This record gives sequence, structure tokens and C-alpha cells, in this order.
Amino acid sequence: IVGGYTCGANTVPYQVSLNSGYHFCGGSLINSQWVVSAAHCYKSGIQVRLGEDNINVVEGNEQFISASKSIVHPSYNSNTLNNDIMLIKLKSAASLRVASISLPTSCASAGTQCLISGWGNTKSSGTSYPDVLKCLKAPILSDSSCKSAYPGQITSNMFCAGYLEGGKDSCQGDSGGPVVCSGKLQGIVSWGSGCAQKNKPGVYTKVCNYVSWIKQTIASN
Amino acid sequence: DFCLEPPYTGPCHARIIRYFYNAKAGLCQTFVYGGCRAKRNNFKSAEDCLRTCGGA
Ligand SMILES: [Ca+2]
Repeated sequence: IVGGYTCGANTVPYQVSLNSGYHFCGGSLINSQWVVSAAHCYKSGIQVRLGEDNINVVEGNEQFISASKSIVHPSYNSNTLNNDIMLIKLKSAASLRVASISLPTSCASAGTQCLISGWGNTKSSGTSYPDVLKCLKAPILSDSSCKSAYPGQITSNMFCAGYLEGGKDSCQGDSGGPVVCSGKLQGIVSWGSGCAQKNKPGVYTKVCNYVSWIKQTIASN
Repeated sequence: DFCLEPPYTGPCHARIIRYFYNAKAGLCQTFVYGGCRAKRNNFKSAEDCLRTCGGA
């Protein structure tokens, strides 16, 4: 997160860290046994870390649980990044500092303010990965402007959020994390052109378009 | 020669550690890959990197 602020210990209880020997992506706990993240975060040997604040030191509130299954959207396209969503089943249920986030009943509108969180790079530019979780309030942008920023790359399953001036944005290490608007999970950190660049806001997976797929998938696995 | 190409992080925001052949140094080094749209000078291990690009 570039241009954000320190969230505060366990103030984003649904935020999880995907660990494969080191933090590589974020995710959101949507059920005591299920986490939603981005499809491009798919990796074998994932360990999910819940109740984290400082990802570098054990502070007592953590729960490290291995993934038993990782289900990437059947229509995920690695070239276009369309349908960049994945569900991770925990090997055992998490003990609910650790809480799940609700799925949206409907899509959010341009202008809606949302909370984006993660342990990604905090420099536009340079490199500086934080110890503690960072937060950022950013507005959902109109489909029109999103499409103007990324010609022929925005699908109906993606939305832009952030500031056209630049300076506040998601960045490497934030992928898969939550965009919560409100109290509802509306987006998943996905991609962008660099980080915090002027006229280049971050692009997120539009969660409201996958709610039925999510519910049925969780239920039959 | 894709082995002489600089490492490509790509547009996605993950922080995945991969290897690329660094022709100047004559060795495989680590870099942050974003998770999508990888170019060919991007390996999951130093061994794979050395086998494919070593001495290029
Ligand atoms: Ca910790």
C-alpha cells in the first residue's frame, strides 16, 4: 500500500497473509474455513496466516493453517486477467482479532469509499515492505474513467479504485487482499500499471459478480 | 536471447520471489515477480535458471 497508514493491530480481522516461506499475497476470510484471494496468487504449499499484524514477529494472536484445496475460477484467463478470483479451503477451521467479512448483496457505485489493506510495498519508486498491516481509503472510480486509463483491458469483472493524481495505491504484495466498502467485500487487489502512478489507478476484481459462484463452490467442497 | 532480457515484474501485485539470469554478473539472481504475464527469463529455482541460461 503506497500512501496509506498503519491500520492498528487486528483492526482488519478478516485480512490474511498467504505464506510460502514468506508473505507473497493477501486474502480475505469469508468463512471460518474459507479464504478468497486472487487467482494469480495460486501457488502450491500455501500456509494461511490469520490474526497477523507484524508479519515478522510472533505476537500471540496468530493462527497458521495450511490450505487443503485452492480453487481458481474455471474461467480465469492468465493473459487478460479476467476472472482473477480464487478460493482457498483451510485444512482446519480458524478459531473466530480473527473474523470473516460479508459478501456483497449488490455491486458498489462509483464514488463509494472503501478500505484497502495489505503488507505490500509502500514506495512508488523504490522498495520498502512493511512489518505491520497498512490501510488506505480510496473511492471506487467510474467504469468510464477506468476504461480510459486502461484502453481495451477493463472487463465487466474489474473496477478501478484510487486517485488520478497518484500517490495512494495498492502495490506488489497486496494482491488478493480486500477492498471493503460499507462492511462488504467488494473487490480483490489485482493489477495496475506500476504503483501510485498519475492517471493509473489500481484495478480490482469485482466480487459482486461472483457471489453465487462463491457460495455454491464453498458449499460443494 | 531471452536470457539477456532484464527481469519483468509485470502488472499483477503479488510479491513472488523468482530467479532470472543476470548476464552481467554471470549468475542467476532473485527478483520480485507480480504473479502474471511472466517473460521467459523467470525461473522458480536457481537450478532451473542455471540449466536453461547458465553461461549465456
Ligand atoms: Ca505476527
